[PDB]
Amino acid sequence: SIKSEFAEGAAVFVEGVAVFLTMMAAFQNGDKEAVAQYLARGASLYTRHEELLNRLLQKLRREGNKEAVTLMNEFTATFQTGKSLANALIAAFKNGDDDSFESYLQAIWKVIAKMATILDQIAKAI
Repeated sequence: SIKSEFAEGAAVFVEGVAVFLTMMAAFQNGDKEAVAQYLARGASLYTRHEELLNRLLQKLRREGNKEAVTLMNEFTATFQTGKSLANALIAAFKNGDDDSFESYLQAIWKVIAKMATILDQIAKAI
């Protein structure tokens, strides 16, 4: 259903945020191996999340839920362009570039806060 698939996608989001937080703390501790592992885990969450968001967006469009479709457009535009920041974070990791890595952590955290706010709004529109 729209409600159950929304909730499952929210759960993947929550997992993504949990991995992100552990990757930030691993960075602060200098733990190259843990960062590498969490980067890899975050990327497999992208594939699953994208499948869930696309199907839900289809389903909302087809029900004609204008408010929810508008909000999901905001969420999915943010998700898709956010991939560029994630790729830049990976690039910085391969470059052993701590300054850039830290700065893209900050940027991705802001994207996550914006996504969390939109998700709260979508919950109330379905």
